[PDB]
Amino acid sequence: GGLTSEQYHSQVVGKIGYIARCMQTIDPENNLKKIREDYQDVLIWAEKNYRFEEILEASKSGKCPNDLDALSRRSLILQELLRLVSSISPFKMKLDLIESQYEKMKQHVNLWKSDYHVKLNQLNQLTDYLKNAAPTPKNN
Amino acid sequence: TFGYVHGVSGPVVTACDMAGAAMYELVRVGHSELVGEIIRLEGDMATIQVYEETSGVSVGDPVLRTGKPLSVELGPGIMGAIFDGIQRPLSDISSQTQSIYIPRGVNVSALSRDIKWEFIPSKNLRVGSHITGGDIYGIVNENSLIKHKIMLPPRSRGSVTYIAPPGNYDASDVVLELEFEGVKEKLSMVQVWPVRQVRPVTEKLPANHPLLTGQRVLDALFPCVQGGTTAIPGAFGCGKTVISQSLSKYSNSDVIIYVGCGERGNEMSEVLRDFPELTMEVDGKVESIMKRTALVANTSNMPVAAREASIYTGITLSEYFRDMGYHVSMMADSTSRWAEALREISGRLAEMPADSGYPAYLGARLASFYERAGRVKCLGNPEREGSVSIVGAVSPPGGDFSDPVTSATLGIVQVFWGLDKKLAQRKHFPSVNWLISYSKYMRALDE
Amino acid sequence: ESTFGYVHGVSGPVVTACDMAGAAMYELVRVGHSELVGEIIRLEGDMATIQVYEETSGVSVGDPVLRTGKPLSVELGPGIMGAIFDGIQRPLSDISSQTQSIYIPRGVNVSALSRDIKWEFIPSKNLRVGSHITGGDIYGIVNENSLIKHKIMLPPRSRGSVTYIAPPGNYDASDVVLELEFEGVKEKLSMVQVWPVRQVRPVTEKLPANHPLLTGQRVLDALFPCVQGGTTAIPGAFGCGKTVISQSLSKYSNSDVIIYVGCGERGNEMSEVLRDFPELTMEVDGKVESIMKRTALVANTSNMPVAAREASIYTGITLSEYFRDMGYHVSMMADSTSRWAEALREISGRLAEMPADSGYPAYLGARLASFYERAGRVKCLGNPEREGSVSIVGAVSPPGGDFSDPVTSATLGIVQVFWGLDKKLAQRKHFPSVNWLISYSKYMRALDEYYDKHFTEFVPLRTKAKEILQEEEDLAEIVQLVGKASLAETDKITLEVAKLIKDDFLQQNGYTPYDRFCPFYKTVGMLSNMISFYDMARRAVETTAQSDNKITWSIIREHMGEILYKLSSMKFKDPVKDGEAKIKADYAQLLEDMQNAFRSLE
Amino acid sequence: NYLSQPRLTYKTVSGVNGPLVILDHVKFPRYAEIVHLTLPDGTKRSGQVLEVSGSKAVVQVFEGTSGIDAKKTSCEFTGDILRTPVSEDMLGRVFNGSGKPIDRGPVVLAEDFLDIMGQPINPQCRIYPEEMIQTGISAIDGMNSIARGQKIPIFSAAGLPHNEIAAQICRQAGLVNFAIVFAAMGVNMETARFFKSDFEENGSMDNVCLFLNLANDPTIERIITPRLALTTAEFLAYQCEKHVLVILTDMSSYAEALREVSAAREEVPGRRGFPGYMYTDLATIYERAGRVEGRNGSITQIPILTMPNDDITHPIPDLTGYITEGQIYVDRQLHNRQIYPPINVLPSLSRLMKSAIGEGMTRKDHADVSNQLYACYAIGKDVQAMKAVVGEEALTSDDLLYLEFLQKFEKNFITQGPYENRTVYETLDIGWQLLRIFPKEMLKRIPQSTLSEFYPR
Amino acid sequence: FYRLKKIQEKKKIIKEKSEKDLE
Amino acid sequence: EKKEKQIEQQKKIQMSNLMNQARLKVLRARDDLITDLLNEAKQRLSKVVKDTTRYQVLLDGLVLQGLYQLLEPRMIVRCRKQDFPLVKAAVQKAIPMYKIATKKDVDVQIDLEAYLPEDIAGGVEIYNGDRKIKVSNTLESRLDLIAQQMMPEVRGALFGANANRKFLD
Amino acid sequence: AAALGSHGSCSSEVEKETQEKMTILQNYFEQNRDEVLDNLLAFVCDIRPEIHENYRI
Ligand SMILES: Nc1ncnc2c1ncn2[C@@H]1O[C@H](COP(=O)(O)OP(=O)(O)O)[C@@H](O)[C@H]1O
Repeated sequence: GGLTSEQYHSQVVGKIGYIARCMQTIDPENNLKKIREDYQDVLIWAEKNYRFEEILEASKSGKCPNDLDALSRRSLILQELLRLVSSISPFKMKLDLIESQYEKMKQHVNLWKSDYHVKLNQLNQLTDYLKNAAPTPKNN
Repeated sequence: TFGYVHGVSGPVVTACDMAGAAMYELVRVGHSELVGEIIRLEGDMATIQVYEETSGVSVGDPVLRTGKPLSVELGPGIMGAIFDGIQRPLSDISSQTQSIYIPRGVNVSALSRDIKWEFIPSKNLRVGSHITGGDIYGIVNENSLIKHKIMLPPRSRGSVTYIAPPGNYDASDVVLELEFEGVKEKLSMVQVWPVRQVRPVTEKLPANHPLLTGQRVLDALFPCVQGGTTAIPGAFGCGKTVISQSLSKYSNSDVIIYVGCGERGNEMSEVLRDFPELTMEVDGKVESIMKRTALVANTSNMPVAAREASIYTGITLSEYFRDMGYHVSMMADSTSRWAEALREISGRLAEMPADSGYPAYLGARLASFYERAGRVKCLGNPEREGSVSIVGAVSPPGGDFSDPVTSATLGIVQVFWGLDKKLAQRKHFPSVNWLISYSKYMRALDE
Repeated sequence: ESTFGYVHGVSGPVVTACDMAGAAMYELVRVGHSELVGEIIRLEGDMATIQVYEETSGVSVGDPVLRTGKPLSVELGPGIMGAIFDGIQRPLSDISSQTQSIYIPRGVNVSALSRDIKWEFIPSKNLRVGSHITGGDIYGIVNENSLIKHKIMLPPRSRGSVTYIAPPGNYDASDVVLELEFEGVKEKLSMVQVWPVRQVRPVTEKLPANHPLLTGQRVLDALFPCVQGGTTAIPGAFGCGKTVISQSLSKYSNSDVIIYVGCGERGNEMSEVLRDFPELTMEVDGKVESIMKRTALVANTSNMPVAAREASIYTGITLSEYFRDMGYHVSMMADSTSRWAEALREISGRLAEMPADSGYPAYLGARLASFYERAGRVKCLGNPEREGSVSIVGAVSPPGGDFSDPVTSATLGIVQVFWGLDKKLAQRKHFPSVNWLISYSKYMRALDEYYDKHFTEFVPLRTKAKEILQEEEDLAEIVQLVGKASLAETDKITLEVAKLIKDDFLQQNGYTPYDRFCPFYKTVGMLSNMISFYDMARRAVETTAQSDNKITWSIIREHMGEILYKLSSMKFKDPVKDGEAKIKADYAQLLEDMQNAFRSLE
Repeated sequence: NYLSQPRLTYKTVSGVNGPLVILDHVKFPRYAEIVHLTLPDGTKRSGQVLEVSGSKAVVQVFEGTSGIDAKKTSCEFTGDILRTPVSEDMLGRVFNGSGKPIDRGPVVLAEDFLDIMGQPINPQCRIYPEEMIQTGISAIDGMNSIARGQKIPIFSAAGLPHNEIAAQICRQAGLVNFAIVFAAMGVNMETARFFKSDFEENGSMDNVCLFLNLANDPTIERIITPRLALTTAEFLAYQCEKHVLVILTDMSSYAEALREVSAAREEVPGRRGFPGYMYTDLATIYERAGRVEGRNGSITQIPILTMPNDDITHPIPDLTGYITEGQIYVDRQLHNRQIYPPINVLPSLSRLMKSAIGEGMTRKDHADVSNQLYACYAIGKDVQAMKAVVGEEALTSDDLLYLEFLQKFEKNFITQGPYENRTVYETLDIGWQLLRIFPKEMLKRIPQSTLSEFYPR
Repeated sequence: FYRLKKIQEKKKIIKEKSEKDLE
Repeated sequence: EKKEKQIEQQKKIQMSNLMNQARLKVLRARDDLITDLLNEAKQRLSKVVKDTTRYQVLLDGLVLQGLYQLLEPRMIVRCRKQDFPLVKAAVQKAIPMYKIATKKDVDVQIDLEAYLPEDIAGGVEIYNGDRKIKVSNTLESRLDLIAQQMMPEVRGALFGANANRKFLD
Repeated sequence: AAALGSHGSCSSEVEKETQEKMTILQNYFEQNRDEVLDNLLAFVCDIRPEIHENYRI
């Protein structure tokens, strides 16, 4: 697989900015310290108020982390934790469970193949159906 | 802006003052705005292959350029649509014109304007946020099934200068504004993509999961993978509907696209009559399958370029849904009729014949289409997987597989559900001949 | 006027040039700052169109085009034998020596014959100052090699009174070895003469051809004989044997010299020849010698420039006509006239000339006609009478293997001998893969006058062998729908004998010592035995089928299995180890064994 | 030395027609020079000048002409032909069809720039190839031996496992240091993964270079794809003395690129609409093979091609068959019966087997065994064709033994595991164990001395 | 087909040249 | 047995991909060094342009080199605002040397209506009078042109000669 | 456990060998940088104006 170099580096700086949005959204208080440490190398480039052009130059210059496979794996682990923590919306889970589930995902071979992702997809179908559900016995 | 017609001979229109024009650019010719592609440039002059009948085009008529090659409008409002091969909306042409005819030189916008869609902006985004092509900047609830992921066009990037709040917006409302290199781009829900260009990906993955048809022979003995390339010997005597309807009702693909490649007038109306009435169970509700498909129908007297383009339009739609992280299935109900349209273009371009009178590039035009299948990691940041499965029927005359469109197709597709008139005559539905048929994906599905 | 024009344009091997007013068609030109060799092919005013014999990549508009004033021409003289020349006559050995490169460098101008070598020259002694002389007069011999006494001769255009003939000594191409005067004009000459390759070297008379060209191979010399001075083709699909036959005729024949033209051929064939021909040896006067001493190559391999294939063919026949004028029995191999004709197709397609069949130019027939008609036996020009010859063997390579190919069709229109090979035989590993139905030799009526003097038994044997093979192919069309059982015993004998003729005479394994070469005395002896078996086996049935005591093919087979084994074994007899009398005595014993075995069935 | 003159760039596009852009006003156009084109949207493309005439340069554009514009297109002329940057650092790397890297490594830091067309190897300096390579496959090594420096393609019907045979040869190839250049023209991505994966699985990456042109990549790149591979192979063999094997995959997709370009150019067509020069162009690929005097280097080639509609008389196999040193054939009549590798010996030959065999290379018997196996398999096919008309009741016991030979032969000689490696000496012992099916006297291709040394053992 | 096509191209060239010759 | 083969396969995959990553890291590092040599060359050149003496000699050459590539009767030279006074002297010297070597007159104008960007290190662009053809003589373009052609000499110095390259065919 | 134990070091071996190769690169680089830099500057700054060799009159 491949892309134009401008496309490839644009996707790098995208994934950096998205990892930052996910990290801020899963944790508005910076409680998830061990998780945040495993993204510090990408988070810095979004916590610093850099223009898209400036981070793009830093990506072409190899100063930003720029392996799209590593960024996709690392981004995936983070957002699948974000889906867990967002899915349970009425019941905010404990910090020790969050860092435990993160470690289990980090240790796993491939999250798309994992039963972890299958369970969350089954929850998503069930939850998404409820969002617009009319009053009837099955829906209640 | 526009050039002027300098000469006409059949569908070939030569235009002048076209110094700014580009090869395969899409041009409207005459006071009626007839569609055509620039096939040559010769100075400040351009030669346009006009698609529709040129009768009545005059020297000195306007020749309006579109700033684009042949391209598909992509966006919400695709589900339930019927398109010709060049993305003109046959349902809306019907409802606006109140005519049994397509008027020569339709200019109806492909995605219906004025429909304020329900839009939810992607709640993570802010002014000053970074974004890249394939980022989902909001979701449009176009139908109950298919939550439409609006995404940044693959070539656009930068910082979000504005995003529209939650509300109702039509396809021409500016939902996103972004900036790169000090240049602002205003952006709509409608997205234009060149139809003969592959929508790019993070990576084409190896295909590894069954496209379950719900049909014992098809799922057990000859499995097609999600992302698979496959063919069917679609002919009347074999009962071709047994596969295509079963896939349409039941199969594990989130969206479906149909291309009428260039089908007989009445056989086209069978597709267009039937699918509205078909239904699926979803979450214990019953809903029309038109909630999850679009029919790119073309009768044999649709313009040649529309038939030749129709296959590329259907896959360009299917690739947009693939980039939304959906699994599309694409049916192509006679690749042979598309190859005839391709042969007619080559004949009109006065190009030299190759195998059985087909063009030299038939092999490449088939192969570069079937390679648009597969599973993918999409572009953009939510890491989502998706796929297109291409189910492209073939029609070898007398069943003779040495026919170059059929032979080149069987040289490319990994699965072939060899339907047979001898089984269909005995009502042995699904009528697949297990001696003829095969699948190459068995190894990859072992996981 | 200018001696040089300027390149107007380029398209593949074709160049167009401005400031060419006063050029001539087929004049040589040098194109580009690297002086690429090329030849003018069309004229269009003050502009010429040129065919370039070297890859034109990198030629620019406004590059010089030096007109030479000369047509495409070969230097003939000492230093040809054992050489390998490229298609335009440059010796690859000196190109390699001067440049140390694994590749031929484009635009190289290595002189065609090595002018630094001092050759030994003997003047003819008859000639002296004031003597009359004419074109084709042998004015001296150069001892070029241990084999080839190189008869130096006055060029065909030249004539006059001898002003000076050089004494016996050592000389090179710059030395005035001879000087004439004619019409009051002096003319200095040296042992190297230029000749235009597209022009036929004249002769006193083209003689009728009446002596066989003994090839290396049983099937060729028996059933489809070539003649010295004969025109021949070897049409065959890929992988049939056509190169191995051309090799075998070159390795093993009575041709006094061979010119071998690698026209568009796979490159390993040239390396095979240069690897094998210095090692392989003939014998003369009780001295063994390397066959390279009688051979010259003109290479132009398949990846070398397309245009140079024309020049390669014309170079090969120009050399061959020169060695013919010395009185040598030349043979010329051409590894494919179709790959030559593909050069004519390419130039036509660049010039935009109208094609005949399959894209070939309409003059293809005339090009081939004016090639093969350069063969023959000839009374040479000039004072001493000589009977030279050129025998031409064009190994046509029909696209798809199909003999309906226009080059095959035009070739078989001209040539008197057609050795049609067949992929069915090559798939069976039946080599040489000659199809003995479709092949023919028109010279047989002239060669019957030779066979009647030296091999009086042969004409009956050739006739019966051809008939037996024909009858088996007639029977086969029935067997393929009825099986082997229904045939009469005479017809079973015909079928089995034809299988013995096919498997143990027509086949010949040229990569094994016993089949590497097969003299005529071995060839006729095998026929005499196989046909004696046929006549006696047929006679034994016909003599007894009038009664219950009927002899049959199976009775013969089961009583004579050792004689059938001896018959099949005859190919293994080897002239390198076995004397002629020893092979003959073994074959005479087999004839006596057959007679006594058949007398034991009566 | 370097070209010191600064580059011209032209906007004088006098026209566009198919894959051709026609510049005008060009200062001294150079035939076959490379142009770099910038389109109005800023897309970069490349092209080669196919004709020059006065001020005009007809440039063929590799990425195609879609989007070229008569005013807003900038054509930079590099003033020189196309040169491949080469270095030994290209082993362990992957390149697209135009020679840009796709392994996420940097561009090729050249040890030199070589003309992509190569140079014609001088017939006097070409060594005749004769040292044997074992492929490990019995149907090759026993009856179609490949010499070090030979070019010998694998023909196949469409959808046969030709990729697996070519992969297995890369795994198992050796003499009785080495490197591979693998190229594929118009390969589907499902098959591109197989090839790249197999070299990674075998640990071969450190001595293989891959050129991938995928089936959707711009079809003109297929013309340069094998030329880039060869230009790398020429650097590695002829300058670095590596023992190189070049694999060229679907020369049919190369020939299709010639047919498409030929249609666009309007060349004189030969058979099936291929250009009349298809033989020369295929020779410009295939003849860049063999050993060269004074160099320990060697380019072996094993091209692969899908025979269209299985037709051996098709121009692609047919012209390849003329140029290449015999051919290795794969057949549905083996593959349908699950006989992997499905190599059919009968149409197969290797021209260099007539030298890369015998003492110092292989056992003495090899030539004789091969010829007798050919005779018995051929007669076996002929009696099978008789049985199909008249039934086995018409065959003799000898004919029935040739039919039983054809069965035992396919089941043991041709049949071999995808990772099973067999020596030539092992293959000949299998050959004799099959020849022992007949009485000694029937072995008409083998001399009495070879029978006496090997038949009873 | 190829012969008829090349003839048609030569005719178009001759027509274009014949119009240019009016200048 | 299948599970054992899967474990061995997982080992082979991991043992493999590490070597590929290492080979690529080495390649990237080599290219980054060569790239930084070119970056230092761009810096050295960006010092040289501050000396108006050597920079006049450069512009005298670069302008005339442009004229000799285009060979038209009319041309336009484009430069930065700071270059213009030196370019005027360069054009005034170059027109003589052009007419001498070409044997023909030329009209040359400097594009003071539309300068080069201030980001350009220095040197010039030249155009035909219709602006439809151009030649590049900006100092960064000269560096890239020669530096790319000299990459073999650069490699042969910065990483030494390849010991295996025994022949130069 | 045998597979995991072998993976538990080989990454450090290839990384160390990479850092060794990076040091070898850095060494040959610094030993030649200034010479190469001066040579490219010289080749770039010596302009050598030329008319194309095909020019006429
Ligand atoms: N007379 C022969 N004896 C033995 N082997 C032969 C003979 N003739 C042909 N062959 C075998 O067949 C191969 C193919 O024939 P060849 O002459 O090389 O091909 P082509 O006809 O295309 O030039 C030869 O290289 C050799 O291996």
